[PDB]
Amino acid sequence: KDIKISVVVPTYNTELEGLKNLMASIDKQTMNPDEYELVFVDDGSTTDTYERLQEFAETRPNMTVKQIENGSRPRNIATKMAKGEYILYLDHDDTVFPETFERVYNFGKENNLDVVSGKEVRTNGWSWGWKQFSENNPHAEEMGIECLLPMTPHKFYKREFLLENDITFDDGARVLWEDVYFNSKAFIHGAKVGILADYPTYYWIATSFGRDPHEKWNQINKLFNFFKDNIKEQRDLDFMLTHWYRSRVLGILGQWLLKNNNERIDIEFNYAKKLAEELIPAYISENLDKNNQVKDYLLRQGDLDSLKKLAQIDAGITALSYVEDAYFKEDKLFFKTSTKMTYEDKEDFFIEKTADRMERILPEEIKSKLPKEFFDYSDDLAEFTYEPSIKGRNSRATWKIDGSTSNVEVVNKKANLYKIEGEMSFSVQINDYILDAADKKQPWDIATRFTGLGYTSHRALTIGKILIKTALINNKTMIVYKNASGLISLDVGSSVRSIVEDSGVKREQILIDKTSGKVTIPLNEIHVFGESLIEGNAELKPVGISDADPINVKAKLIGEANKARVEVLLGDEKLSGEYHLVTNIQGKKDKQQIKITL
Amino acid sequence: KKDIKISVVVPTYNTELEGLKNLMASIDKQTMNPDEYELVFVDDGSTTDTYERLQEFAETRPNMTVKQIENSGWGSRPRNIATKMAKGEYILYLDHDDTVFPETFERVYNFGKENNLDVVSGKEVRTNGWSWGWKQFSENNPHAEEMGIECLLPMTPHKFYKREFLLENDITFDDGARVLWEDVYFNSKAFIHGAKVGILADYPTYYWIATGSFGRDPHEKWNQINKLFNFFKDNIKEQRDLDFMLTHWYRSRVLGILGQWLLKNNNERIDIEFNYAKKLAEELIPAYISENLDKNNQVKDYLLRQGDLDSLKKLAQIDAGITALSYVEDAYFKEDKLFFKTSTKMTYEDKEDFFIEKTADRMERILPEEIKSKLPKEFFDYSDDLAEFTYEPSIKGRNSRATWKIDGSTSNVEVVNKKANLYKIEGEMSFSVQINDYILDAADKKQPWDIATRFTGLGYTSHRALTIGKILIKTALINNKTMIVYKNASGLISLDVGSSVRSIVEDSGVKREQILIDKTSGKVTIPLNEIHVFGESLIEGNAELKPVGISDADPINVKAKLIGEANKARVEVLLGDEKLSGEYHLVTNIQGKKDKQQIKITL
Repeated sequence: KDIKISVVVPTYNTELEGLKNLMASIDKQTMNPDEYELVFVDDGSTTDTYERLQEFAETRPNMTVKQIENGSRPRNIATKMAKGEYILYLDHDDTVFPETFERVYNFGKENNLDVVSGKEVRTNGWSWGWKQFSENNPHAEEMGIECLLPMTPHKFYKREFLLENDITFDDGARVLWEDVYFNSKAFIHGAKVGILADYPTYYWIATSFGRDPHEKWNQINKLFNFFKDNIKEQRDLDFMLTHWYRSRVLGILGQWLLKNNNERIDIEFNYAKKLAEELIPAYISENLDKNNQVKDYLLRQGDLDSLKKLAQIDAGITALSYVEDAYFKEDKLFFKTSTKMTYEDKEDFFIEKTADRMERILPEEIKSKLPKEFFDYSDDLAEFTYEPSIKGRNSRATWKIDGSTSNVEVVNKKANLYKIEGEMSFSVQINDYILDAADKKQPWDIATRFTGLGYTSHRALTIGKILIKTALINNKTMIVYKNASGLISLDVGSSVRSIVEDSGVKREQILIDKTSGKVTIPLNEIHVFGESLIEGNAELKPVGISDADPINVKAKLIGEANKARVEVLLGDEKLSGEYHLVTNIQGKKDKQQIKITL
Repeated sequence: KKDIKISVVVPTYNTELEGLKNLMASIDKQTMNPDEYELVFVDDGSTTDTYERLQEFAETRPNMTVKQIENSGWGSRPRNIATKMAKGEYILYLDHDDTVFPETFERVYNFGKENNLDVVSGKEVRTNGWSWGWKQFSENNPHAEEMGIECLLPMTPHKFYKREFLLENDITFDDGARVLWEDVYFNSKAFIHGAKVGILADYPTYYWIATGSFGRDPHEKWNQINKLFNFFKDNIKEQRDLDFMLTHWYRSRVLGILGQWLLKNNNERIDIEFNYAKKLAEELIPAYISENLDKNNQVKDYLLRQGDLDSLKKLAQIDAGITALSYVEDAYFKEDKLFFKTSTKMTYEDKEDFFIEKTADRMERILPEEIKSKLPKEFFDYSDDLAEFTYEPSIKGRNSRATWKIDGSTSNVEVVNKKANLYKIEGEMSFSVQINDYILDAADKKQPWDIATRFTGLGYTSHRALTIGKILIKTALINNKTMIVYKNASGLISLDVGSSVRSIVEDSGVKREQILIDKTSGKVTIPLNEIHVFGESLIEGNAELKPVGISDADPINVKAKLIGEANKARVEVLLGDEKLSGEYHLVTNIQGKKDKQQIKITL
């Protein structure tokens, strides 16, 4: 049988019980176990890293171990002895999602891809690979080298392709951004790259060399020289220069100046200036945004003092979205939101209209040093974006929410000052983001992404007033709410909140049918769509007694004809008197103080 | 042995010694001669060693007497016995962990003596909060009792009472049993017996310090609330005064549980306290008290008497978080003042706008129809209350904790149609700070000051710190006062005077190219870049020299001075007659703060 996928098992921490933890994520793959293999490699003592090593290997038929006569050179030997069509270089503590192997191989084989850039998930943040992991693209390499961004080493690589172009991790010295070098060489050698965006493939879990400014800028110089000497297509070289110049070199001329001591600032500033002069052509800054053109111009002038002042003037610019309306309709959750650019969610962010120019507000001393074009936002006032996103609080996967309509205008607030105001409406069909069984019961967090004038604000949606709205939709309990942090969350499956408590109870419409032993408890405020039956139980306690033992009984939450109710089955009980009733639906109890008389 | 003007009555019980010496320190700093006041200490069987410690104090102090009580319960019996053995004209009940201000005794006695005052209600300061007694402590009032019983609010026991007045009317603290709000009984009894009351508002007299469980149980709590209201009904004689106390305490303690309190307590506790509240309203509170209340309190009163707990819980959910947060739109120094322009608007938790609806001719509160239908229509109509908004600035000293209204401000509040029939509430304000208005003691000269704004309207009161988002750092040198207005570590506005937190050299910046050196006199002059210089100023400090490149060198301290002259500021450093050759690091040290301006001079 042909091997479809070979996973290179890491040995950074080769604790045997740690390899036990790793097989859990891999044994849950939907792919047949005999169509993938696990490739291990070590160089240790006779027992705790070798004898109990192959003891574990003789149990797994698809596991292989081999020694080395000496953490990257191990990866090269694993690549050569592997037999799978694609190779995954799995890092420690990282996990893959249950359908990754099947979906990656099908996608790569059908489209004959040398690299499958699968959607990657990180613990923190509201996005990862926002631009690239939007839609599936089986012909991504035609877009240029940026199709491989973000250049993590967590993609699926065609094994034949790596061996035929001798694409390996750097043999000796520990190098920064070896994944950048690796994925760049893959593209340089004409890799067919496909982007798999509709299913998360890799979970990069969150868990020193290069902190030295001298080694840091030594490594930055190496990376830029690697680009200059190895990239042959000018379009691709221009992108890599522009991308890394903006983020690493110019990326220290903003708020980084306000966070480091003056002694380290002086060192890294001269490093950045020398690199810009020796390595970055002048035309590169021409395709940059206005704020970075300012940074580039002041860098080449060596004007560190102006840059320190501009960092002070720019600190805290952001855009936080407020919920203006939220409701359930049909089987979806609808949102209306508003936003505006501010300083730290407080006073408005302003630009200034002087004549035909929409000017960045700067002191006169700095305005006189800059070319006029670099603080005129006139040409950029129609390039605002405003989109919604969502994140599973357990899976950590983030997704753009499609189908939104937005509007951003430049509004004259007072005198010649102008603010930037945005509005947006969108809906959530939660089934769009339920891909694994575990996603069915999960809290979800909503965010908004706002970009414009060189700034990007991707922040959690918030509301000030208490919002609690519930829904019973096709056997899914849904609760949208202002969570404990003041941010918008959608609880599905009662993982945090009780839908009965949040919906309230019409305690005066409670029905008791003693012949059929059925108690009916109608819910008050709740959107009910489709038919729903969710089984649970309830507790009865006699009213007068203290510390009374509970009477356990079955119960069910029913959605029917756009109305919801809990029916409690008394069964054999045969009771008399007044009892407290507490419903327990999906593990959550209500605090509605229900009393019934039997 | 001469006449005693002030008797300080201090009840002790497991006193923290640090606070006891801080109390003594604030007494010793009184401008009044020690011969004219006395300290009367009584403890009720302290379980620590603070009585033996008290005996030691009393031996070295001729104006201090200590006595111990044979029982160990509450603080009222100690105060009653000390009052009897006091000999002064006025008595101050100073708690064991509070302090007084240096000119308190002199100012209170003069004010009370020149006006034949039975009670002097002096300005009282509290650790937390942006105001205390905001309405009563605005202006001096030597004839306050003509205002009715409100003249004694807030009714803490930290006033100065004519001793004879207390003894002749038999006004004592309740020692029959433990009581909540014994000071309210005390101050009400003082007013009932015809006390001439004067309010001394222009100098802080008492600092009630906050630290780290008798009336915390629900049954005990409402037993005390019933006791308090029954006391009002039986002892107050004037109708106007009875109505005020009924209204004030009904609003704050009974209706005060029908708001955010409903969101912070379990259902069992809510049921107990709501039942008590409903019964007290029906038995003790007349119906006409509701007519003295704002709209939102009329709604709470109405639903309370209906027993509609579900609507009150829903209303508390709808009202949660309504506030008004002020933002700085401009801040700059001009002449000898600091000017501000601020904006605010009513929001939920500083997020989305708060709205009211326009229906027909009425500006209404936005309420779910289920609740609107139960209420009389006048109670959710804000129309006649739309011109009562207030928007004022205030200041607090971070060390003294004293708060003041910043006088001379101008503000405007508009009701603006945002969209459809929904209206928001927007305020704007301009004001200026003359810091000399708030410096009364020498300690106030070097202090950080925090700025705040007070916004009231439609029944809401929002007194919160002024904030700003952008980095704000502006410096000034005004008549020997270093002044820095800045966004502090919390994003709030602070005014550092005297270099108590920040360095004016570091925040102003250094014109490095303009650094001058005169070797003939050893004078190095360092000009300051951005700084508002008004008037003449000269502040002597130090400077520290270290050889460049020499790791961990011996510092060379030398004299320096900050000078303000002709709208310019500079630091002149005198190398004196020191050994110097080569390039050196120069670090200025003005008023205890050092700069990080990388000053290098080569000699």
